[PDB]
Amino acid sequence: MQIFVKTLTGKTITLEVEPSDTIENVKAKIQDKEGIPPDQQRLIFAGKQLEDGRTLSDYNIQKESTLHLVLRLRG
Amino acid sequence: EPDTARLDADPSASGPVMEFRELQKGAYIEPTGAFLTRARVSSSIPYPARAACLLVAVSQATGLPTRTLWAALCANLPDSVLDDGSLATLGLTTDHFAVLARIFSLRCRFVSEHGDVELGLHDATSRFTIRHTPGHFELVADNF
Repeated sequence: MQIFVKTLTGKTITLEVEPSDTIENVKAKIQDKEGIPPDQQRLIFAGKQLEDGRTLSDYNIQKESTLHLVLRLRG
Repeated sequence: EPDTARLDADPSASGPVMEFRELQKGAYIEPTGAFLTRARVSSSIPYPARAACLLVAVSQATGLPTRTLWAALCANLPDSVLDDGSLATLGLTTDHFAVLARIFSLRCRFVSEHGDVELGLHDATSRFTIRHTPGHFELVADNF
């Protein structure tokens, strides 16, 4: 299936995923297209902070839904 | 859920795991404060001088003492979030800043090697810009 990822700038990215893809898998898919390492990736769905070890289905994240990508910086 | 588990294991934490956004409501600029945390009187983690470059930058832009900024974090975050095990090695995060913004009414545009992110409160009393490079925070005028 396909889901969308929307960045702070409003850009819309499209990923191909399966319901059992983990949030870590999603971050890797985003890295392939955006070049942002998973360390600097925070993903939000319906206001909830998604965690790496869970799957899209664990959050009931269904086809053609939108995730929100945000930078997390450390130093 | 590594974030939830690390908070549930924290002995300095109380209550259910929730986003800081919800634990301390305020005029957040989306998505400021959208990170999982738990409620705590005050942490005893001493001021991490060698790794407080984030607090130095905020201090320089606002005039708030660095140790005033730290005390605020120690009084509002559980030990697991103040020190995930890499406090001395990797320092502080934009989540720590989201807490300072809520307490002191700050807004900061972070300019990073991998894009920008704007965090803080809407009608903030202090507005500045901080630049991020791999492992470093530095106050700037308004880069890029």
